[PDB]
Amino acid sequence: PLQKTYNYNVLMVPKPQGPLPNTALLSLVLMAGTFFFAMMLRKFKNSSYFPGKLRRVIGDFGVPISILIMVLVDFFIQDTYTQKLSVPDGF
Amino acid sequence: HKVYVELQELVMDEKNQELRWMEAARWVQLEENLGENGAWGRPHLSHLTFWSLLELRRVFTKGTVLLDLQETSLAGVANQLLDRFIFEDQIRPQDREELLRALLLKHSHAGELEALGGVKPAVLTRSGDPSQPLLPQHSSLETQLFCEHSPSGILEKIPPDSEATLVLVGRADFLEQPVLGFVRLQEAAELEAVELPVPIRFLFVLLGPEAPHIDYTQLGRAAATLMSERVFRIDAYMAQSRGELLHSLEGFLDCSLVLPPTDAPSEQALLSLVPVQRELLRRRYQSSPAKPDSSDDPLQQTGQLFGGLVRDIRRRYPYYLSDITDAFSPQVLAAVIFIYFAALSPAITFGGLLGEKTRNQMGVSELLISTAVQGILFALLGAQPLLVVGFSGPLLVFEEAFFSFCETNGLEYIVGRVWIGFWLILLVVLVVAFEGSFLVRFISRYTQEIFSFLISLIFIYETFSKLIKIFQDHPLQKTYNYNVLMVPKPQGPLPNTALLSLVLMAGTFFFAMMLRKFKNSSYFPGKLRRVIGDFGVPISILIMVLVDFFIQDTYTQKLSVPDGFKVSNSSARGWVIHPLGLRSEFPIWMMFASALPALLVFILIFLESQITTLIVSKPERKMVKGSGFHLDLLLVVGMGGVAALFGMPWLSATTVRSVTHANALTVMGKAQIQEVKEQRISGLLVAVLVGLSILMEPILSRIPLAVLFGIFLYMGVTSLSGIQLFDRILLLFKPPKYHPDVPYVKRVKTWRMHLFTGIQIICLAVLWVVKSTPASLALPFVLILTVPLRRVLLPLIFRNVELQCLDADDAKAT
Amino acid sequence: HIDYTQLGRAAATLMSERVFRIDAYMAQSRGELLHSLEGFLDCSLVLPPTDAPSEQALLSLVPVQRELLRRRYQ
Repeated sequence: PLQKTYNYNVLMVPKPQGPLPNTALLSLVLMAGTFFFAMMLRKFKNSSYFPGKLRRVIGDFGVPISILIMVLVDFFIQDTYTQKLSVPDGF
Repeated sequence: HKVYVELQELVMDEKNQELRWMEAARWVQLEENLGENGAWGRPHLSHLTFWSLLELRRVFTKGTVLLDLQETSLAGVANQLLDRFIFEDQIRPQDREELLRALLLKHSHAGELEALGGVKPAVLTRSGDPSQPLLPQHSSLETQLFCEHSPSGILEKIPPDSEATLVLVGRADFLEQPVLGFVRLQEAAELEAVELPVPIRFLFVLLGPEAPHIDYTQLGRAAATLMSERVFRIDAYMAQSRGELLHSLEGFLDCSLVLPPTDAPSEQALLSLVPVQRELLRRRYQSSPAKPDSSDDPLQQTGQLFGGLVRDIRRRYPYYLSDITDAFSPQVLAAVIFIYFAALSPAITFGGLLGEKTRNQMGVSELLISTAVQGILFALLGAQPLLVVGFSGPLLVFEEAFFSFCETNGLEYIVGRVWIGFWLILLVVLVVAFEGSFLVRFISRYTQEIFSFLISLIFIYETFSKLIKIFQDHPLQKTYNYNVLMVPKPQGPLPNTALLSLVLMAGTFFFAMMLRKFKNSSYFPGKLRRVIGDFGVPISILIMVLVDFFIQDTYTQKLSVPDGFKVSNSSARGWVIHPLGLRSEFPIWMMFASALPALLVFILIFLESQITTLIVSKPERKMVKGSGFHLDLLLVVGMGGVAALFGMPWLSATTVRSVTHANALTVMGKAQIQEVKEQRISGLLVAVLVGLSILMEPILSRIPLAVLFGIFLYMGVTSLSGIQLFDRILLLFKPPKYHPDVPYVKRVKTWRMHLFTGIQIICLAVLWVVKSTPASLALPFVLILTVPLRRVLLPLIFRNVELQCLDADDAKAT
Repeated sequence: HIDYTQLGRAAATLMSERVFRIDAYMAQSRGELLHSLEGFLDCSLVLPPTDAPSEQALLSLVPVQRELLRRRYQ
């Protein structure tokens, strides 16, 4: 939640205990940014702005480009926490 | 001279199966028709149809004509006309007993019909019973467009001494061919078929069986439009036989104009059809004894002293009652609410910045009072009341430079500004006296586009720089301190301020786009849809203010205004500044040299105001009332000088605020600029609101500063539409296969438009770099130097037709 | 009541239409051609001589023309 003060001697190895300062808003901004980028690339695919070959090539890769750009944006931020993907170790 | 024509048909009622006479339209110089409601549409020109004209001629060539018959009532004329139709063998004698009933029924008007319930077309049979037509029917053209009080206006337009004409149309399946009767009475007579007290002289009867390409409603409409013409009516006043009517028919048809359906209709190519229609009128009035009734620059050099001021006053000031009255729409209220914040925010920003910059010599309250007064006076006595006056950037730069210079040399600051204002007043009086505003003629579209585009770019850049500063002040870290005192200001970084601000801005901007697009959609009833679409920005502002009000624990910067109408620094300043000396006496040589900064301030103000008036008042944006140059310049500069006397700052016309105001007071057609509401109430209300803003502390203290960022982004996106250099930059990316159909694309090759756009972009880049250079005060001069570049150097590279098609001063005409 | 220049102008204005020339490509007998000419003449508007202001009279027709051209393409 959005509170006035947080505790900062919290152990986060298994999972975030207690509220965190900037997680909820970074999550909301990242989701909205990914959606907005997806919609603009979907609309650019059908536009008439570049040569047809390069335009269609860029428009067909809209979702992977937005995902890679967005994830890199999250990778550049160091101190802020964001929930990640986790898979089992082995078969 | 002007007559009334009525048309009645034989229809059936929804109450009970029957037959009766109902009128369908009325004609006094125009056509008026009613729908199922019983309400009459607004009068309009009557448009005929092809089969109507063909069959009117065909039946009129073989029509019985009875002239000056001695009767008193409809029954007798009916008997005589049916005897005439028997006489010329137009109908069989075994038909008369039904026909007599057909033309003897109650002729009732619209007021009973609501009790009746409504009517629909029905057909006579041989038996005597109504029946539905067998051949299919199509919807009439005039009732959906025109229909989807009035009789008092009808009787006022009708002169008290007049006579009327009637046409009675009906369909009967037991006939062979359509028949027509045309009777003119001996003397005027009042008849009980017309409830209006006017008498009748002429009368038509159009009967017939059902046939393809025949619509009896259109046939009656054709008969009425035949009756409405002046010369044909005059001929009927003097007609003595049938061949005379034939010659008048031929004369009417000869001066008729037929237009076919086309592929893509337009108004611009259609406006060239005015003179030939006039010539048809002339050719019609070629034959007649009677005759038809109907057969400025804002900047200009005049040979009189003070000519421009009188010209602008006489052109604009007669429009004061209309300027007062046109403000009663709700769009005016929405525009007021919008421009209030749009003008309040930069006022507060510049006031705080100047107060912290000049050691509180000038602050927020003085700026608020100045904007309020110079808005009120300019809206009350101005020639163009669509301009929005306010503080700018170059004025702040000049204040900075002057404060630095007076700090260095050791003289006072607020006293010299009084002499600067005096010199400003003298200079503006001298220029307005010699009407020196015609030089605005030399500023072409080039400079307007460059200036407006640059202004919008600087706006967006400053907004984004402010945001990046806000993010820099409260970074994203892993831990913060929480024994920080935030009473004067948040000390140290804060957890959730920067990201909540970014989310809120994006939400407001995003909401603005959805409401702007919903205004143009087709999702709700038109009235409520347009009402909701016109108030999009205030609705979004209220929504976001409530959203911030619900969140309790997170901190967001709020709006704060001074406590009262007090001076910024009451230690060294007063309400009135003595020109001779405030604390120490004023030198003589600076008194005499103070003209130099006054000249630069005058150049800035004049250039800004004239370029703003050029951009706002282009011919494409449907501005009906005239706009004045000398009057606005005189008012603005003189009031700025007198305010500089009081120690208060001078102001100038603002570009983005004025264009946003003009765009807010625009009612657009389905897009097409339908019209633009010009009035003086909006500016007065915004100025009064910005002035009284200091008394609304409890309400304003809960509005976060980040809400206005969404409005700033919306303003920056909206102001970028009309730019033509922006369109050519968009065309810099598309391949030459997708360029639009404007003339400057078709007449010249593509790689020439690209060269033009590149030259203009180079000009933009040099202007911006010079703006970044510490020699920023030389930005306006360089700008006007683009005018000689277009006048001398460009004709050395391009050709004259290329220069006319690309750099066109008007958009529609090239 | 015959001008050969105007008769040719009427023929040319006939020939300048899209759907009629499509019907001319698909024509195989005189009856369809007459029916298509009937359909073309069914969707025109004639303006009588009126003493109204000419620009206002000409601009009042525009949405009528829009509806007529929407009706023809059906």
